[PDB]
Amino acid sequence: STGSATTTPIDSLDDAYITPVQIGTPAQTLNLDFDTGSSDLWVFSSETTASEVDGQTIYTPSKSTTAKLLSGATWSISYGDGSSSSGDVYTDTVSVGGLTVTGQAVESAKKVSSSFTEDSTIDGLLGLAFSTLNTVSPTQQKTFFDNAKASLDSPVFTADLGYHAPGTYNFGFIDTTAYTGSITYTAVSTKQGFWEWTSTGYAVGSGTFKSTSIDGIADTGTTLLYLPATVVSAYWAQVSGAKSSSSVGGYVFPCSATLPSFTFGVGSARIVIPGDYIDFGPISTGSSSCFGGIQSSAGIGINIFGDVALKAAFVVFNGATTPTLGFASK
Repeated sequence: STGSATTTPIDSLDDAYITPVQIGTPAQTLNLDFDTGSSDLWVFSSETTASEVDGQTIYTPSKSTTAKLLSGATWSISYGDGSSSSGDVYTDTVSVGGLTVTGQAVESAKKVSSSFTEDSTIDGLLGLAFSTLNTVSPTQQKTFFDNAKASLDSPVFTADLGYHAPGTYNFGFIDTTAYTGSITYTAVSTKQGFWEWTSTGYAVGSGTFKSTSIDGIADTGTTLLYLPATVVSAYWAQVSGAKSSSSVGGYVFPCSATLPSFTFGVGSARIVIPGDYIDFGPISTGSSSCFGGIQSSAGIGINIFGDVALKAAFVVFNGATTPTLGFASK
């Protein structure tokens, strides 16, 4: 089997991407944030505290003839940005782009943090990291991909995120028309439950490539590119007037600037992030100070190749017995 679904930016800055997902019978379509940095499929629901729902579409398990309470199961997750959610668990039928999994754990939110409430466009998350990170207790549950894997034509999914435009998540096949050149594959460590890999270095603009190992994660659920302070300083030093602002919470730059590109290595291959991808717009409405898309990972404890990086590439998440990651230009 295969599946193919369009993923769409939630706003003009590409702050996140949503993908429609069919849950239950008859189908209830919710727009979920596909997140290769976590492993829970959770949704706003009829059980979510009313004051914490503000415009989201909810899953109502009582209206699904295939929903079953997973007795005694609860979940609770905290993300790197300090947001969180928790609740109980149903199993139900879940389909993405024509690919159907029966008996998928659908984690129903009873509580969500304010950041989730405030994002009316995101109805929940669909985790695509390794199932060892799944938070359901006392019986850990499998991700949608893990459940689908054996049925797929090939045990892969691909992320093809657009810049200010829709893109695609495919399951079970590699669309050879979706990228240019060849796909370069690189080793993955699953030790921390992430799609963790090591970039071979970087360049700023038209500058020389610096060969240096940068361990980090491919994370579709994180907006920005978080890299070591040395790398980030070298990037922003090429932008007149750019500075790290403790009050704002990262590097800012004059909105009048033209940003240089940023290149990252994948083995001997190179992925070029155009400068415009690194512009996240005014820090507040009407400001001439703009927020940067490349930020320091110091104090995160891990480097994160988030959407800023991934949207410059066609990315293969290869879930073979020994997982790997592939990157192509597009």
